[PDB]
Amino acid sequence: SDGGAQDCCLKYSQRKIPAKVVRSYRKQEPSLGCSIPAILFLPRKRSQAELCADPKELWVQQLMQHLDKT
Repeated sequence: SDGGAQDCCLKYSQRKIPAKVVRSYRKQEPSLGCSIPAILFLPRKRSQAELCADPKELWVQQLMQHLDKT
């Protein structure tokens, strides 16, 4: 949105983005923002911004474990 991202989760996973091509994720504060946390995908590529994904998906949940590992 013009000004930033006010609404929780800017985009949803229309494509499947593996933890191989992303380095880390970004957590969405679920207390002040929205009751459900969000997983932001920060890819190795920087052509796009942080893409939010639905973390209830198994693959996103799996990525969390790889991506948290630095």
